[PDB]
Amino acid sequence: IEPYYDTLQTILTYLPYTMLGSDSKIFTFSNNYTRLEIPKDINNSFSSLLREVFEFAILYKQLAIVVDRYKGTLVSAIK
Amino acid sequence: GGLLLQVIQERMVYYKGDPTSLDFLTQLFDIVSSDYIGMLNQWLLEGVINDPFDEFMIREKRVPDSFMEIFQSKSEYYWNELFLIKIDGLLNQFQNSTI
Repeated sequence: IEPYYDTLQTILTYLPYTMLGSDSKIFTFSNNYTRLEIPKDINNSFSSLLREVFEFAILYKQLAIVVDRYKGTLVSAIK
Repeated sequence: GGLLLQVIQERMVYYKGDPTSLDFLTQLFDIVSSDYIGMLNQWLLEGVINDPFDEFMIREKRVPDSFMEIFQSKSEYYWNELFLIKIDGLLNQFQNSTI
């Protein structure tokens, strides 16, 4: 199928850095880490699958932002 | 000087709900304060001030040599004026007139 199917193992090379909520050469965050742009040269199927995988990355980034921001600011003991 | 205890106590308010951070801050406060407790214990058990850094709150002051003969006669002013309480270094526990 290789000759008849074109798409960018290379994804798995740069995927761990994106999963940990960090910028990547092929995946870039924007708008205060609220959206992630899937590049060109990722055909329909792979993009549709990644949209499910990238849910973890964005959610974890949001949680990390919250933890880093409210680490020692809140006064209430419960929070 | 003695302002460190105020900084730690101020710092400790924000981490009052965090177990590990509160444990570390409490341990640090306990070990750091031990010298101050030594001064207070000697003062209340033997009536002697020891450390010459003027850290302790109960400031005993030396009479000048020029007035030694005067103060020896009027010992009332020696024992009522040359012992003072340094208000800057007091903790909130001692921030009470009767204590």
